[PDB]
Amino acid sequence: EIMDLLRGMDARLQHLEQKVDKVLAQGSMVTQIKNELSTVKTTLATIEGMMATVKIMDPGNPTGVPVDELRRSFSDHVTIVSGPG
Amino acid sequence: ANEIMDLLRGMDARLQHLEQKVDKVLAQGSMVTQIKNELSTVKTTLATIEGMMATVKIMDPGNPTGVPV
Amino acid sequence: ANEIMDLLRGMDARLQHLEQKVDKVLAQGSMVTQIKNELSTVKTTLATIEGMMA
Amino acid sequence: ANEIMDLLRGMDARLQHLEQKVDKVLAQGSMVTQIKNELSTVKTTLATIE
Amino acid sequence: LNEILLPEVHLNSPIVRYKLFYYILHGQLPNDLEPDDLGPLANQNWKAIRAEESQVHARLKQIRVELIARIPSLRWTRSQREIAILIWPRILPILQAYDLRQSMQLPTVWEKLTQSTVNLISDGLERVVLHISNQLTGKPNLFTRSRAYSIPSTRELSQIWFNNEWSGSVKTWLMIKYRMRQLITNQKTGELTDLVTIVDTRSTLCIITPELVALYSSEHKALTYLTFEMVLMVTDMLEGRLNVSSLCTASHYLSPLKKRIEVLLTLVDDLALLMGDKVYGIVSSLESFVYAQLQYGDPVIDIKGTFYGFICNEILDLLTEDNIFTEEEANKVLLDLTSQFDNLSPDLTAELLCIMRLWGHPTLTASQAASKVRESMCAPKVLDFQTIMKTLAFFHAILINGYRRSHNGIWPPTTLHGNAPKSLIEMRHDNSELKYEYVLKNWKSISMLRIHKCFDASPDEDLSIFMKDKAISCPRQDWMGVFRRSLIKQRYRDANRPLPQPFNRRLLLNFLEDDRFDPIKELEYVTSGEYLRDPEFCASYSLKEKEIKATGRIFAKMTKRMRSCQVIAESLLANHAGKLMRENGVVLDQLKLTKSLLTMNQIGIISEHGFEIAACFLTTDLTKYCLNWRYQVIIPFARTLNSMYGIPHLFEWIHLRLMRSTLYVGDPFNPPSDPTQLDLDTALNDDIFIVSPRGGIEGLCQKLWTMISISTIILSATEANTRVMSMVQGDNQAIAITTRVVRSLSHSEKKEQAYKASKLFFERLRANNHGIGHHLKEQETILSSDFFIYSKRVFYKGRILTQALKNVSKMCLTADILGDCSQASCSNLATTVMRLTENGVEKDLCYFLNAFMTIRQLCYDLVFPQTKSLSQDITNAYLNHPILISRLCLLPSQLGGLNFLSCSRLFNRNIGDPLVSAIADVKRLIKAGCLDIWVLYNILGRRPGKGKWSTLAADPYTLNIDYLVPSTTFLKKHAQYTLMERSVNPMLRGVFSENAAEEEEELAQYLLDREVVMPRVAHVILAQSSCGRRKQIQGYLDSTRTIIRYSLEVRPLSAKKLNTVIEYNLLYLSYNLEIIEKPNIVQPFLNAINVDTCSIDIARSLRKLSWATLLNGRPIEGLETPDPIELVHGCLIIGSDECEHCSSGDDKFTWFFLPKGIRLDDDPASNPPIRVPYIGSKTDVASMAYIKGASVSLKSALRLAGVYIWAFGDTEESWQDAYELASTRVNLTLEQLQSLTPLPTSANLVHRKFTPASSYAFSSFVHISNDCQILTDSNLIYQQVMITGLALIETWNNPPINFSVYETTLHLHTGSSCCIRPVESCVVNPPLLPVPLINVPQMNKFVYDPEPLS
Ligand SMILES: [Zn+2]
Ligand SMILES: [Zn+2]
Repeated sequence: EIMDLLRGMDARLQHLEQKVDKVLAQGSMVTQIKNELSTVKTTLATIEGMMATVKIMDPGNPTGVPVDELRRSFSDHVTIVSGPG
Repeated sequence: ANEIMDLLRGMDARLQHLEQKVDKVLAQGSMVTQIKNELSTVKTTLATIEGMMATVKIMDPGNPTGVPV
Repeated sequence: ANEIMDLLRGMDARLQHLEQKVDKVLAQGSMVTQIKNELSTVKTTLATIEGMMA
Repeated sequence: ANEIMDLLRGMDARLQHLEQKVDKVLAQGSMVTQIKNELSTVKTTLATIE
Repeated sequence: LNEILLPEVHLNSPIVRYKLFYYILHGQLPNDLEPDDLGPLANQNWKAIRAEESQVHARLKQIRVELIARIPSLRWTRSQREIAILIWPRILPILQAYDLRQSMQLPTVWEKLTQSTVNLISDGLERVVLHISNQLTGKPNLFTRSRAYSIPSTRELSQIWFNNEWSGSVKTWLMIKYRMRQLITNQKTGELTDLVTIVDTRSTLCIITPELVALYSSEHKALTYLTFEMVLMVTDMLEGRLNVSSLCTASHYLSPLKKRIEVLLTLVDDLALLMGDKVYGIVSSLESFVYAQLQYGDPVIDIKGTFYGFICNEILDLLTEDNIFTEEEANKVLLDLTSQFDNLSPDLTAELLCIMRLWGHPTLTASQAASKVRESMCAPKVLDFQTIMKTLAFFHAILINGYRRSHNGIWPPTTLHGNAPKSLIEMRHDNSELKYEYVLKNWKSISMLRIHKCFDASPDEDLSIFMKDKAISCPRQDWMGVFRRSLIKQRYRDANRPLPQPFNRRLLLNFLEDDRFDPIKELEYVTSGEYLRDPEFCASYSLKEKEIKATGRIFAKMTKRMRSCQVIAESLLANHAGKLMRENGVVLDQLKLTKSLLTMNQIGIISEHGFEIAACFLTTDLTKYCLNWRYQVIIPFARTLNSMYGIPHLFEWIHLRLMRSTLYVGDPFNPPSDPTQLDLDTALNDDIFIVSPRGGIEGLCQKLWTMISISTIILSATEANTRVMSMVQGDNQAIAITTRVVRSLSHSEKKEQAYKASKLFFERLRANNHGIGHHLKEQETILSSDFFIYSKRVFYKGRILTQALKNVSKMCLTADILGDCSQASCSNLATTVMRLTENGVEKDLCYFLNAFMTIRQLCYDLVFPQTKSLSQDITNAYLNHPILISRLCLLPSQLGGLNFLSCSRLFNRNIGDPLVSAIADVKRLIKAGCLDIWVLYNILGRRPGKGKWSTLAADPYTLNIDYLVPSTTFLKKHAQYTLMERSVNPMLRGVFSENAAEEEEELAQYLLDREVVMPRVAHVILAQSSCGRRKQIQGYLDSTRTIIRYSLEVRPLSAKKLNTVIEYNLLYLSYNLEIIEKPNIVQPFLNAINVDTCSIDIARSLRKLSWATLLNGRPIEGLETPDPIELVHGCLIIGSDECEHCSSGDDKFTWFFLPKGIRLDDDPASNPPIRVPYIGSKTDVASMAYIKGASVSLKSALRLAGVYIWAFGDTEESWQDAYELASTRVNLTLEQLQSLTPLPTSANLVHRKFTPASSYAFSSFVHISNDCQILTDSNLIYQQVMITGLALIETWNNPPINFSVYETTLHLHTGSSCCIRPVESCVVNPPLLPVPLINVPQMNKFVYDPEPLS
């Protein structure tokens, strides 16, 4: 019995040792993401910043082209969500 | 006999090692704490950006905008 | 025999510790799945704005 | 004693079980790759805007 | 019929240059017009045009032949003649030359009659004023303290009005206008004969036709042609010039201005001859320069002279654009112009706003007007998203804070965006006020928050909006129907297309004539998207009258459906969303409005009696923003308003439709220059076309624009961390920048610190308004440490300056209203005289002026008869006896005269009972000597007129004396009745009833044929009944000239009526002949009434005798109210004086105190503390239960029910007479009505733009105390007493006086007086009649509500 007591205690042990090994790497992948996501956070800043400073221009009709030609817009009220929704 | 007690001796010591290994395994978790907390911001800024771009498309004079409900 | 029983009692303790520590590993699993679910939303909305942008 | 012999059996089984779920822990790696690809695509897409 | 539908008396239409060009080219009249001047008219085939309009060419050829005959040199071509042909803006410096003095006798007879009539009462008017002064102050110098100089009596006023400059010119142009209007009437009626008039005065040859007048002066050798509109324009201007110059000559307050004004006129007149149509630009600069001059006197160095210098640089630019004047000449002219504005008091400088309309108006061309709106619109405009989101975030914050403070302190239904932080979530959950400090930060969550449906607004909420006439444009096709047929006939002849169908339909008529009209379906024009696909849509502008600035010279008209949607949207915004913000202090109630304005202007005036508060005021003009509004800057606000109202797409309409339609300026005499462009879609952005306007239109969607500007103002205030109180209104906003300074600091340093604090807010506001895309220039923004501008009136150091000359400039000799009765004109003159009293001019002068001008009007109407009468017996009896004219003009209107201004009206605006005040005034005149006591006896003994039970109840305080109702009001009523009987609209289904008049009579008999007759309660109950609601709905109709014309056309007046309308003035004079001619034999007991008898007693007796036929001796109760002057026996205590009343028994008085050392326009520390004066107290219930959301039909029922009980009785029969009456407008049961009815105790019985009652100069330092008085009639009496005391203190120190070297006290004792009496009412009264069969509109929602309670 005592043999049984110890013989398999060890095999699993090995297995658990093995699993542990596997567990180790995962954590590295982890630190890497942490840093990858930190870089992503820095990048998000510039984009949002630039979008904040944006120019919206209404071309208007300086040319004076007939409205017939100027009619290039949907005449259908369309439902699109904004902000919340 | 005496060997067995020793075998157990090692048995326990090794078990005590698992502990050590397990520890580092655990600590790694903290890194997570931060990732979750931060991801929060990532989401806040992302959404704001989403609203911005969405609004600009809505602004387009050419296509009429319908509001749900 | 008494010393052996003490040792025996001790590992029990050690076991307990193994149990308590690994449980926390399970705990770490909670967020990792949750944040995993979170990030999922992100990958979605990201592509969502993609078309709008183009 | 013989009691403890059986005792660890349960606790090691727990180990076994713990080792059962742990294996699932690995799947996260799948996501990690997906989110890495997703931010690479966002940077490439912000490049357009810029 | 043509004798009612007369040509206009004054200017109500824009001056069209091409109309004059058409009339002079049509007859080949001599001219030196260059080819470019004619514009499109030069290419017209004028031979074909002359072939048609044969009568018009006959007349024009005749006048041309006569010009050639009298002056041969006009034949000479190439301008080799010395005669110069000039147009309107160039005839300015010569109009005095045209005299026509000889060969014209009517103006002379008019002047002599007015002189003779005035000479018989001037002495009496002076005695009246003296007696008023003695009985209101105890001293005889109440009105003469400021001037004592010269005290102008009525005789002096008439002399200086008839002997001033412009007097001969005014008489000449009045004769010209009279002749021309006779000619227009004759041409309409189709006489075809003698329609040319040739006065042929020496050195002034004038030929008049129904179309135009040729005037030639030999002294200057100048000939001009004037159309009818321009003739009305010239005569109105010249009357304004006469009035301003006279008033300046008379009033010692406006004396220093006189010479200056004259100089200014001359200079601009000469400038006109050099410039022409552009000189008005200089005039439009002067209206700004006045403010600059005020800004020249501010303590702050950095803000002194900026506006002055900039306006001077603009005037130089204007003088040097055409190179008429070199730089040296331009500088002189500028110096001459400015020297007239210097060395004047602040209100005299502000008084110079009268001269804007003293030089007339520019001749308008459609192309030039279209150019300005084409440059403003259709132009690229940059906008900043952030600025737009930040202002949307503050918009949402204000809307959330507005739903709260209302709706029981809870947030509106709102969904929070994914960014909203934990803090905003908590705030939503706890329904807490959003701090603007919070809102400034986190804007990325305060915006992006949907205020889901919050209001249950219905398009049919208000009925008054649908029944107001608005101009409607013709469909897109047939859009040239506006132009004259002659001009476009040829163009369409070469196009092989049919002639357009002319458009005349009106919006009100089209609504009224619709079998099926549902506002929920009318809005489906906009909600469903049909407005974008509708090919018959067309919007067009039309030139605006009485405008001298390029912007605002055109107003727009749209199609019927799109106008209906616009009015529904505006009503929806005003009813629900607009109430939710108050950051702006503008309110519908004028009293609180001026209270808020006065507090704003007195923010920084703190005295000595630590930190003090300082104010810097910033006024910006908002005229050009309407054209600068773009879709991007209104889309999110429109998108949240739509959510809040539940509609998917109602707003955002103005811009969306305008991008896709070509607008144009519609003038009948201004056709398109190119005869090949005959469709609107293809039009180019030139001439009169505006292709794809991207901006909004004036008035349209104004609520949303004001809402956004309020949001931007709050945003800028929060950014700069400065407290302000905006006053945003349409076209002008005022902001009172508030800061905290050191109390011990010097006044100049205090304002310097205030300006330094205001600089940051001004910069932020400029940046914010630029972000939403409306650039702010130096013209629009005016920064002062002393004053701001609201509703064209300035608020200078705790005062509103006078600007009385502007009011006197619009005082002419006839009212435009169709009837043209003498009563109407005299009422208009009286109203302008009241405005003059309120605007600082001497009250004695105002009273004499009112008497003089009422005399002047009647004499003018007698000697210039509008309609020819076969029998001239009445007009001869009046012309040959000026005593009759004086007696009738001095007689109060309520007694049958034309004196619509009472002595009490000089002091207090609120009157109460007009017949008590009228009796007081007639007593005064009798005791002075103006009128005789036999006139009063005749009025008492006058035979009762033709009155019905409805006539006593509809208008209480009125006698049963015929012809007190002007023909005008009759015409309005006839138009309203004709249109409603013709109305077929579903909303107006049950409103009209053929039995309306007899139902009114029966209900009025029910309420009044009782033991005691109480006309006030009858009026309230009628107006609250179903029949009264129907009358109110019928009265909502506009009753405009065009509407009156339509009504007379489709429903012709009968022959007798036609005559009684035509000869109303003659019948009125004949009716009054019985009381103002000789002492008539009267009943004897009338010897009891004396001039010493209290007015109230005489009023009671007169009402008892006048309605004797109706009431059979029963007395009238509930009407009489003491006259304000006769109730108070004042006494002014100066120095060692003491009050006689107080010292002799009397103990009831209203104490007024004015301190010593008040020097206006000086350091606020020196003068005593300032405060908002008593400007009046409006209506201010604890019913057994407060029903909220009660319909208009329910609150009405509970007030009727209530007043019946407080008045007729508290019994159960009395109750069965209130439940039935309320049942005509509600479906409540007896128990619910009884319990929901408010308290039937002390029923107020109250029932029925920016004009301040006074300058509030010395009234802001006064102390009031009614501690020695008893104290809802008594409340009104004591409020009137306080207002009278305030007016007395103000008139003691007239605007000429700017200092108080002594402390004054007024006691104004009201006790010891005849007028005060005990009040007894609420006695039980049976109905003495069965309940009339009241036909009720059960289905109609606006009259009856089937479910008034949930
Ligand atoms: Zn006294
Ligand atoms: Zn009295």
